[PDB]
Amino acid sequence: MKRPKVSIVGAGNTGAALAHWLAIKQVADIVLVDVVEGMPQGKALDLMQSAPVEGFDVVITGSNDYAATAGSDVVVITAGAARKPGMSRDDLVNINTGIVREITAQVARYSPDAYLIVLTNPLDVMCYVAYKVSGFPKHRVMGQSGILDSARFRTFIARELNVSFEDVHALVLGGHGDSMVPLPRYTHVGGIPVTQLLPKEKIDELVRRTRDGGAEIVRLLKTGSAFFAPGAAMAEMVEAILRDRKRVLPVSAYLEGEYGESGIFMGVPVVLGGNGIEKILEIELTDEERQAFARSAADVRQTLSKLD
Amino acid sequence: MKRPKVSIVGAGNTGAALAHWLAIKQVADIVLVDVVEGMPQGKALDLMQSAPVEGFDVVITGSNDYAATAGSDVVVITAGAARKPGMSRDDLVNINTGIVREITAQVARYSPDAYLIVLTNPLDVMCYVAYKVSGFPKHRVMGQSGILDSARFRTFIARELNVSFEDVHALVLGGHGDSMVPLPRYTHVGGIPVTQLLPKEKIDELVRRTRDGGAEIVRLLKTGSAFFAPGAAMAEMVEAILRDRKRVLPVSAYLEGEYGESGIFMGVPVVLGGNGIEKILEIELTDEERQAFARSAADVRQTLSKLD
Amino acid sequence: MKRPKVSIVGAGNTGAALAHWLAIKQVADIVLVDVVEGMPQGKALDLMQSAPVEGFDVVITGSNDYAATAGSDVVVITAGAARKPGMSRDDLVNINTGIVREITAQVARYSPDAYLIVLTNPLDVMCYVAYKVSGFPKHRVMGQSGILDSARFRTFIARELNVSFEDVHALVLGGHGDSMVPLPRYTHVGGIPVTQLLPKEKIDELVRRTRDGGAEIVRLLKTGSAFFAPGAAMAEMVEAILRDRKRVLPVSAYLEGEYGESGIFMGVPVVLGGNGIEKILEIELTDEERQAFARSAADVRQTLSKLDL
Amino acid sequence: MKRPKVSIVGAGNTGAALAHWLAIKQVADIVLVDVVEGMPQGKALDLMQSAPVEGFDVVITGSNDYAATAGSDVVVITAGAARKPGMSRDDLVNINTGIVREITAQVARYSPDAYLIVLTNPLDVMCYVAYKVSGFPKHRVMGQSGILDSARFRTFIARELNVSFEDVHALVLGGHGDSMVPLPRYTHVGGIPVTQLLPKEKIDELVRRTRDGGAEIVRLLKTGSAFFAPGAAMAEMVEAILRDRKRVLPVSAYLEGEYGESGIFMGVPVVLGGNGIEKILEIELTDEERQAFARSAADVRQTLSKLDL
Repeated sequence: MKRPKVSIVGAGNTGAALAHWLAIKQVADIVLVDVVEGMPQGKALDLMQSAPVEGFDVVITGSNDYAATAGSDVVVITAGAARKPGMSRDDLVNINTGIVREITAQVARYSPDAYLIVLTNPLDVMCYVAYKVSGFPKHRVMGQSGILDSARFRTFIARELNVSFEDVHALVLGGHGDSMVPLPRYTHVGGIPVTQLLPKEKIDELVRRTRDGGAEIVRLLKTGSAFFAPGAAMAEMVEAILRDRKRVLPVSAYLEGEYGESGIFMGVPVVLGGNGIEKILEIELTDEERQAFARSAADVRQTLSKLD
Repeated sequence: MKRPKVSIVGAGNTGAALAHWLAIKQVADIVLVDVVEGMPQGKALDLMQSAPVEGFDVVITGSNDYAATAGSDVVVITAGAARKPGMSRDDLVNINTGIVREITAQVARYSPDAYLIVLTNPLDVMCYVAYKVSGFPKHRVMGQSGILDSARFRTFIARELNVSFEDVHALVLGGHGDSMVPLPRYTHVGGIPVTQLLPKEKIDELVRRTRDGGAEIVRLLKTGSAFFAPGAAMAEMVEAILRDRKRVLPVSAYLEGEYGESGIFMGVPVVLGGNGIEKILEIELTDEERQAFARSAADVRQTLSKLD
Repeated sequence: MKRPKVSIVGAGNTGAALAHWLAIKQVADIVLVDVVEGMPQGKALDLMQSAPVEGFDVVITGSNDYAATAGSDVVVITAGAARKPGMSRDDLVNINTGIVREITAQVARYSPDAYLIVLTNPLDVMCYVAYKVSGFPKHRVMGQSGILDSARFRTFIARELNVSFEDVHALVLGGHGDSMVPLPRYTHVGGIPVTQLLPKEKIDELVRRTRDGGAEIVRLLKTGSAFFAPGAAMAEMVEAILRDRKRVLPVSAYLEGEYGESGIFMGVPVVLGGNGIEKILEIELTDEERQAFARSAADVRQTLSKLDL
Repeated sequence: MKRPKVSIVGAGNTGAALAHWLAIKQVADIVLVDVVEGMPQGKALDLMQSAPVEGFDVVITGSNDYAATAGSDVVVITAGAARKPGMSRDDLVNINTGIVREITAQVARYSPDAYLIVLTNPLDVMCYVAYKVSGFPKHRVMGQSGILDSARFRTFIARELNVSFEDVHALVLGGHGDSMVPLPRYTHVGGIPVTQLLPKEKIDELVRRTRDGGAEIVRLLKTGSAFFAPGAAMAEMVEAILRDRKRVLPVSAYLEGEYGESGIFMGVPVVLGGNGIEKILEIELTDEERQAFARSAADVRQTLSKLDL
């Protein structure tokens, strides 16, 4: 009877890629919001001008005003600073904390009932910021990070074996880089565990390339970071809510005892559907995987205690 | 540039459903062939008349003459007799041997370079008949069986857990019913082994329903067999070839030592691509599983002995 | 968020083909309903078993009970009888009248706010039956006819010129066969009026093939009627509503003054969106075209005059 | 069976948007080429990392080496300089003539059987440069311009009427801005000529906005130009060739008598298929349209007369 509404805060490469992925799925009308005058308006009109050629019926508009986001079903935060050389990890956390706080207060006011998906680095912590500033219940606040790590690892496995991208699957817990918990046991090619298809040496190498995945694209582009794959990872989450798909994906979810952790967001396997985070799946981990998850959890917990 | 050509022999519900699944993928022009005058012509013109509405550019024609199939990249055999009341195992094998022989001789004459996909039951046996009558090298001859059993098992799991159909995966070896070799270890939900999510008793029931899956659709329809999901399973195999996808799928493939068997077709994991069966994947089986495969193989081998 | 619900009454070739086209669009969960025990259950389960292979997340179920249709956003009626040996013209219509009335009373009870789409022939008359039995307002009741005639005409033109099915467009008014009002002036190939690309005699022969298009498939199949293209045309209408697309399509709509007619369904150009028939567009017609539309309307009133209203 | 191969020269926003639209169609393996080290490599690997999530089987790679384009079925040239404050039409022609010449010499060497699609401004002139430098026959060289102008016009009409983007169609002849030939008679909504649905003043306004559409996006973005829609327009042309769709589209094509002109590229309606430009359709023009097309032709011919090739 009426199409749902998605607002994307940050009309940069990742925000505009997300709008592109969502337009082709015909899942919602889209509002692109950004502080820079003219930019979201132009990307929005440009994308909508592809509609007659590409077949899709969705309206894409741009604003510099959070009021344009009123009555959104899903709001995606793609805005944030990247770490400049001569900038502490704490300086990144403090800058992005202020960015995510201000965006969340504005969007939670214009869409009190929204689902909130965060991308801003560092992701597990920026999800906590969004959670506490919005006042939304836990099922309505989440972050993209595990789907992107998973997507890169699947890509490297598929190219290494030369098999279909559709047939390679991987669950990854934790965050990006050193906070990541790859799971070879939860990594399959057409149902076949990857440990049967690649030697340990090659799996460890592909795991290292996954940990360094975002940095590898930053090195090749030289200015700016990845946008196609992060856009796609977010588009999957938006669509899993709007079409009630009950996807089983790794997402940054608020924990209240799962994996022995309370009071933090971590990258965990969830059922994602029309009521948002519908279930957190607690899977079997080795002592080593549990200890890696716990260490990543401890780092997130002590970063939170330093937030304004 | 010219679109590839696929011929479908048997324009019953299954052949037509396959034509439908192939048309929407925009993967080839499609020729439907059948002995029944008017039927392939009428179904072909109907499906093609959907093109302006559904937006695909595919030409679909019907014929009663195997000449219409000349120069096909792929030919799919869906034709065969229903096992009628009081008809023995051996009578069906004998009727369908003659049907498959006559069709294969004709399609091999008009498309000496084609890939051949068989659906006719009993499927592992009919694959052998088509292979010997065609004279085609083993990489060009294969049967659809495992993808359909895999699909039904995945459906039942997805509905049991109420999760996305996209996120449940299962490898099944062997043929339908009693010759089927389910692999719980090779069955996952979002990378999570299904043994962590469903009790043994439930998994066993879902396996029994999968063995019985074709008969179940038969009992409900009362006349005729499944067509939608057999159609979709065949469409995946046709597309895997035409688009060089290198899909990792269970398909009936000619063995010369793989899984300790020679001189028969069995349901095994393959890499399916632009050169047909490009690899047979040899996976870890338990003693029980290897024995169940050995039994399925012996049964196939004795059927082949009786007939020519 | 919850996916919308579509019920299809009639689980024959066209009902099942419609379910298939809807499933690949991922637009709704689908309930198939038929009187024949097992059939809708069997077709639904088979189609849903394609879902892990084909990538779609929708639940398809079947029932012999109209209660399974409760709370449908869209209900599509595909059931109806074809003319038999020894059966009169007026008997066929009376039999379809009964079938549509019984279905409509059951589906309007279980989904009082639904949009209702009718396929049953004779299509404009059966829409009027559905409209009166349902008590639904006029924006919520409509029939599929013109899209299928448009699609056939477009397919014949595209095959004649050897051009993309995507770049041939045709607006067709009225019903099937003799009730159809084809409009060569509103028929285009990438924006080029088809009268610049095909001479008069060819256009007349492609119009004739379109008028006879349904009977052509019937002659070839020998038992049963077309199902792929009627299925596609209905799926386009169901989607136009559920995703509020505001499609500009020929559908059977209830007229209250449009084209000088009031009190009947006729095939006309509409804006079809999430509030159903949002607008009936009144296009420029020649005197002959207007007279052809008036005679098609008159044959609708001739058919209704014999029905137990 | 092997997937076809498309190379894209220029891995800026437009080249990258093109690769995205092509990846989703699953139509070809893609190679991005650019002079800037790391950039095509990064965009390629980023796009290909979306594949497991979006369900496409296409390999996307990036190179600074033209040799990586060897054996392409289609090569798309998206590279070129934009007009900066204080450079004449002549400066732009000579700069872009130098860029397209160096690109065409390389890509024509590595793929002597390729179809060449040009984006580089000014488009009709830059197509003649690619045609002359490649030595390819006329069916194998073409430019994207009319599809983008049509798409913008169709977008403005659809949003003015609040109707489906799928049901608004427009053929546009000639090039961008003042060279554009809008055709209200070849512009329809669900088959209805747009002159029946909008007053002439509003049409005239949507035409002015179309002539200016390129500059409008540049004003809003402030750095850089449109990329999504130009990307989609080029993707439609690439797909038309690789799947032999025989689409009926406005493209820049080499004329040898058509529309009264020889020895130039102009924006004309073509059938685009597996053999590139398979036909040029000669449509009915009013005196004013014929005169505007002739003036633009004379202008293009004069610009060609001053180039060395």
